[PDB]
Amino acid sequence: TFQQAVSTIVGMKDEIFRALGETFVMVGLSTTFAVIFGTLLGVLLFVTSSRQLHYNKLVNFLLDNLVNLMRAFPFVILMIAMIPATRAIVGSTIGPVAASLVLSVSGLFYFARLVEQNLREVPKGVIEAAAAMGAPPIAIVCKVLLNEARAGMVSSITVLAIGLLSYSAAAGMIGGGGLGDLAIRYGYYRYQTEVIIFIVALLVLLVILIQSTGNALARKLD
Amino acid sequence: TFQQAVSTIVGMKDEIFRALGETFVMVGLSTTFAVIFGTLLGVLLFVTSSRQLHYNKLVNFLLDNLVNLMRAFPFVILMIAMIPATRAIVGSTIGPVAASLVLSVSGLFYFARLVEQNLREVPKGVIEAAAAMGAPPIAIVCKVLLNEARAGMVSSITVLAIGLLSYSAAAGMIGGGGLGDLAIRYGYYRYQTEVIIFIVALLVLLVILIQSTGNALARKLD
Amino acid sequence: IILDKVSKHYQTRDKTRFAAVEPTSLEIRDGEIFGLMGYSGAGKSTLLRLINLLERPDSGKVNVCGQELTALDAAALRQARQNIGMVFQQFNLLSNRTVADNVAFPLEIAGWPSEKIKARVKECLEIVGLTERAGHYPAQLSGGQKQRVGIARALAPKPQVILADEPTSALDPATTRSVLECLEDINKRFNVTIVIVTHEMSVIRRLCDRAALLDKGKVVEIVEVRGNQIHAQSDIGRELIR
Amino acid sequence: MIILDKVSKHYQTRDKTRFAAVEPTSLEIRDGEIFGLMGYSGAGKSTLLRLINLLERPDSGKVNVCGQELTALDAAALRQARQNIGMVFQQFNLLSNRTVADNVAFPLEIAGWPSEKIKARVKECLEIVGLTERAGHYPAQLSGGQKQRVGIARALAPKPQVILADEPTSALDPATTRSVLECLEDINKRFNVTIVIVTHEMSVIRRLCDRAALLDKGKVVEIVEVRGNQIHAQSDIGRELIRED
Repeated sequence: TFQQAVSTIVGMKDEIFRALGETFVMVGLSTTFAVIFGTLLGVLLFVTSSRQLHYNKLVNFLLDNLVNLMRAFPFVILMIAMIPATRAIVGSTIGPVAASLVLSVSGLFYFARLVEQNLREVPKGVIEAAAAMGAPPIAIVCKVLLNEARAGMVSSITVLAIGLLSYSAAAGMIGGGGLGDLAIRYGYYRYQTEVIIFIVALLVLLVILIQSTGNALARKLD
Repeated sequence: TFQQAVSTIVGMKDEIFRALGETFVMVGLSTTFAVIFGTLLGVLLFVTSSRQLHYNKLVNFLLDNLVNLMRAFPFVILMIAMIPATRAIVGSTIGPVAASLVLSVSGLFYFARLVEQNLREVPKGVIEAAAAMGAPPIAIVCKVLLNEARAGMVSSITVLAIGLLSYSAAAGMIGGGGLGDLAIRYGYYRYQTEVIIFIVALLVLLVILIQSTGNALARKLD
Repeated sequence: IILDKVSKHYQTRDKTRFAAVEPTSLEIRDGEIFGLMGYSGAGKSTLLRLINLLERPDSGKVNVCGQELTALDAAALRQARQNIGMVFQQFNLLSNRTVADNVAFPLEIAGWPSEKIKARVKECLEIVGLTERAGHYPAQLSGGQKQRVGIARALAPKPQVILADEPTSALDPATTRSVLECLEDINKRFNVTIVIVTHEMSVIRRLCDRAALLDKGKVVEIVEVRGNQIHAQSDIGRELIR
Repeated sequence: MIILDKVSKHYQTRDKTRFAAVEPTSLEIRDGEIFGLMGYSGAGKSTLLRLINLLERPDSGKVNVCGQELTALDAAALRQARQNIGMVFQQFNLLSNRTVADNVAFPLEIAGWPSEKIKARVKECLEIVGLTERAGHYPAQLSGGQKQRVGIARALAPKPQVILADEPTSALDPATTRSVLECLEDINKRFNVTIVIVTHEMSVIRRLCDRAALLDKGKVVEIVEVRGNQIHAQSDIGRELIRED
């Protein structure tokens, strides 16, 4: 066993601490923008389908189909086709921040579907009861919907974070950063055990930790 | 120029056909094994959840944890780590059939999750009457359970087929999987604009066709 | 409170549980309890929405307490809706706020001072005898207690009308007798002119002053239940009474 | 002639299910009469009807049905006994993706009858309820009273000795409620006994019950006999239950 331990600690303490530093920035900076813009988009997906807060069939149809398309498209193909656009905004095609721009665009449409689904499960009566007492539309959505779906958003951001972690690993090979840019080096070329077992073990523990944090907080608020 | 662009594409006539004929072999072949085995896995998950055939609690706990873990785990890392095992079974690592084996493995867990959620939506009261009429647990999972949920299985297959298409692009970088391999060249090492727009249009068409066929079949059955 | 005339015909593809109503006119008097009666499909629930004008009629005029509601702009209507208290068959009460907060919710929309909102709510819990469960949450209360909170949130803005969408349909006879006595006390002390939909004649024999019998979306007759005995001249009327 | 004897149920503190607990109770229902289990919001009536069928299993006592001690069967023999005890439910519990003739034919198919006899029975027990004119439709194209009639016609196809009814007409409006109860009177013509009908009300009990039982929180307080559509309760807490008249 000492052969596994010694190999891992000496060489890989220099590289693992860089690879974890690149994976947390790639995911953290992307999730924040996806939660901040997906909320707004998911609200518009909903009000324009309510008959009460607002109604506009054409806008609802357009937004719904655009969201479906951008959610069904292969993320890897979009990133490799978006390299010039990513290189104009970031200024460089390679790096965690560059992979972070494409991840945020894919999460933005990814989270706009979950928020709308959470808002669709709020009972219809609680909206009619709030319209009964002359509650303005901007006061219905703020005091009723976003307070009733409170326990449903936290689980939603738990699933987005697990999703943008899997996408980050794929990005590491086309562009840069992550345990994905480490795994190709010791797997696709020079297949090497010891290190691959460590990469597999670390991911399981980190996935369990984020899931445990999400469920506990969601249960508290509910 | 328009004619220069279109003239270029017809220059790749033979390679594009190979890319499509090689993408279909990865999706069309793994989906069958996914649907054949995930159905059994999902039925086993469902029966141990109720008073049908058994109410095992330990088996249900283990199985439910196992499927959540194997869907949370990243896909790109799993394939790199499965290189030796996949190579031994197919006699090769590089090729569409070898990559499809990996795609089928992921498919069984995803399909089982979808089927279990489908079966868990039938009202318990219809099953309660099927117990009052003296029907054995196998008769319950054949006539009472299948007739009610068959309209929702086709939607599950429709979503599964698209799910496995996105994974094929990631395996394209390593398995030379048709369009995924085509995206890696002429898009990263180089940038041939006129052959990128073509790929995006073709993928959009495929997604639309799959969704439209699935919706119609699901509608005609219920 | 008068309907000059009204109607509504639901277009198909809306598949609403509600049924269409036809050219009807009604005059609920000051202080009166007036009951809408009929089998499912009579359209009593549709007629009730048209008064608060949530459902907008196809044609005709709705005069509530002086104002003509149909011609009003949305900002002014938001005051007309506040003037009318409402209670529902399904409790329709927010679950993430405490019993006190639910009563306070209409008062906060009315831009009331917060010290005043505190005074009225303790008084409202006082009336429905649920002061003790002020801090409990609506997932901990029984069916009867949830209805007695709904009546308190309806009386909080000091309304001049209440509408009641069959509140006791889900309740057993032992709790039903204790919530109907609350609507009697509210009418006797405050003159709230409550209107009520129901599918059963028995509740009318307990509570109403007059009633309207609804068949296929039109009134057949207006009976008087004050005498404590419903009497019907028509044939349809005498069938519903049985 | 169901005879129960020191039967009981209690649930875990989790109390996940709506059904309330039942305490030691002995009831004998005769082979010549209709019975009824009056009570309230919790009471114990719904679990007591399931305990006749062993769809809930008691902690104590013996459940004796038609001369077989059903708690001793404990096998593939029990699922042959449940063929002779039928059941009709409150919400309708009908398979939605098959036509009414097949919904009625489902019990006959389960036992193992040849198809030719299945057709004759599906015709007979479907005209008896007066629903042969809609033998091709689906449950999505029927009304509440019609769905209840399909349940009575399915319950009757195994030719069952005992039919157990769980709050069948409570949801139905009065016009349908009279039609469904009249059909039950038609069933009492043939050899169908002990149609135990649970109800949280009294209008149904006075109209078609020969004898009735009353309870408080799982304990039967008094059994009455319904004559000339009245009750004449002797019990004290019982009088409060009867006021529902």
